[PDB]
Amino acid sequence: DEEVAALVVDNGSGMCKAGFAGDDAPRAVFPSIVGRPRKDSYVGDEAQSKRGILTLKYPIEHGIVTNWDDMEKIWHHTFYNELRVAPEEHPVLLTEAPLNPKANREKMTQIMFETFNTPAMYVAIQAVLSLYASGRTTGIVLDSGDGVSHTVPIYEGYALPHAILRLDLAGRDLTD
Amino acid sequence: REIITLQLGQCGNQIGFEFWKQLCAEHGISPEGIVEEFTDRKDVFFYQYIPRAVLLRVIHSILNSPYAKLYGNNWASGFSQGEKIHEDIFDIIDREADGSDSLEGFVLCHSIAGTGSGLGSYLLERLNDRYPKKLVQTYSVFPVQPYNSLLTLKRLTQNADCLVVLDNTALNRIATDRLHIQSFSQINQLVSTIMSASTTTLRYPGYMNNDLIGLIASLIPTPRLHFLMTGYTPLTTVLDVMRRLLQPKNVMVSNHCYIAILNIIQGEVDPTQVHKSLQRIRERKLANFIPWGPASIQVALSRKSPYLRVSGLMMANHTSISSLFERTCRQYDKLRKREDNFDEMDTSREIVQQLIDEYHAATRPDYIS
Ligand SMILES: Nc1nc2c(ncn2[C@@H]2O[C@H](COP(=O)(O)OP(=O)(O)O)[C@@H](O)[C@H]2O)c(=O)[nH]1
Ligand SMILES: Nc1ncnc2c1ncn2[C@@H]1O[C@H](COP(=O)(O)OP(=O)(O)O)[C@@H](O)[C@H]1O
Repeated sequence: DEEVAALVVDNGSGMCKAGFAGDDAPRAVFPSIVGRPRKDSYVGDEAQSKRGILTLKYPIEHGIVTNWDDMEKIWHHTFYNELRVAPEEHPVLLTEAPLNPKANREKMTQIMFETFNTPAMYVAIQAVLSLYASGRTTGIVLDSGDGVSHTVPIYEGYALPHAILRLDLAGRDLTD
Repeated sequence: REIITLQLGQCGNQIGFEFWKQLCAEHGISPEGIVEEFTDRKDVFFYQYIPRAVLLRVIHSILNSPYAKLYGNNWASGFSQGEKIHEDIFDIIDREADGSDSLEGFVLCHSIAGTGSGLGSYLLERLNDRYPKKLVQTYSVFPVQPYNSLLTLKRLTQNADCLVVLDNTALNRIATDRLHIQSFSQINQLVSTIMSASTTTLRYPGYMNNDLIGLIASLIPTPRLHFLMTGYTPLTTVLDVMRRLLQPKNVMVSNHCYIAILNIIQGEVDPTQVHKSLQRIRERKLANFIPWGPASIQVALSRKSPYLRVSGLMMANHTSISSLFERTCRQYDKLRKREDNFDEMDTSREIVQQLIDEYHAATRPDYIS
């Protein structure tokens, strides 16, 4: 093969899933959390394990990135700790929530190319990828995760933003 | 080992209550005396958490505080009333002593200026009767005031095993100089910082100074010269903190020479350059020492409370402390010629004269004998 492996990173409100394109399942899954003392930054399971001595942050609590400084740390963690690869050496496919603000899409792009120096990247809507996985390009996806749920109508591969609905009721609420 | 604290009079209760607030916040202890989630050895001053305090109107304002879940004016009048309740208050101490694992000492916080001062002098003698093997350190505070001040001095010179002086005239000048207050609750902020900093090496264990006698055995050369003074600079390299402590503007005291010095650096300073600074401070000769016996300067590090930057405290034994007794002494004589035996005042006046006579002779090349 001439091409290096491409990375697939699913940014979840509660859990991030990361791995290599072509594989049947993610190689790693970890909590979307970053913690600092009440090693300076803790990310993923370690932040959770040592939460007793840390102040936890959830940078993508409801599917949308709210703190880019900590989101950058989650991505750093994803590449160097979880996947053990150098991002500048692999194309990266990232996922985003439905109705993600345009400015956020540009921010993610700028960070990948300027901060991580990715050779290539792409961003796809989560619901659309799930529909693809089912072997379809048209249909409506009910995506219910940890911090948010969405109903996303998709036609011919394109999500229909005007018909997308967000429900602030998901796994977290059910646990409580 | 544990250390039981006592709080006498209006001053002792206030500076002790502020000492415990600062010591609770320094640790992870909620005002409800319950440990919050959020290494620091806290068994010495807290009991499994309960403070080992013995408080003695002001108590009500303490009980109306958010910290309720944490537990005349003559010297003769203050001495007699302690005799009539002799058995009463000791039952509180006797149960706390035997309930303690291995007692070490008795911290006393009181002002010698008057029911509390009189009660203190009484209790200081009885502790010598019952417990012979327990240190008694007193965080006395200086101001008919001349009378009461010298009487308690007669007991503090032969009963109390150590003593740390804190005079209001030096603290009040600081509040107007670097704090610009123009109150009691304001200057006590500084007293609490010195008290909390004094026992820092006891709560955060290190290679040395893991017991109260470890700090005292170096400074006090003979049982007579048991008076100390303090210095607190930040109101950063270690050489900066040492040079700022040896300036007269910072000491809490209104020829002469030093007997022993102890420095407490509480910051995150680099612990490799600490031995360097003691090499250079010796060269400039910033302090003059005793000629008879050998003396040196001591620096000890610690760690600040993370739940709450470099600070510093200096415990010294300077023979210039003799001047403070002189003021009380001279003030007494002027009142003695102006107005059942009045013989106790005579003995107290005499014994403090020997203490002053020790200091002025402690600075000579022949203090031996
Ligand atoms: N350093 C200091 N001294 C105090 C404080 N409050 C009172 N004093 C001293 O206590 C003396 C008054 O004693 P007082 O409370 O009348 O005695 P009591 O009436 O027998 O309790 C004064 O001379 C003050 O110097 C304080 O907050 N700090
Ligand atoms: N078998 C299950 N039954 C019910 N809830 C589940 C199950 N497995 C996982 N969950 C819940 O699903 C949520 C995580 O799903 P996920 O789609 O990964 O969310 P996100 O992408 O937002 O982090 C959590 O609330 C978790 O408790």
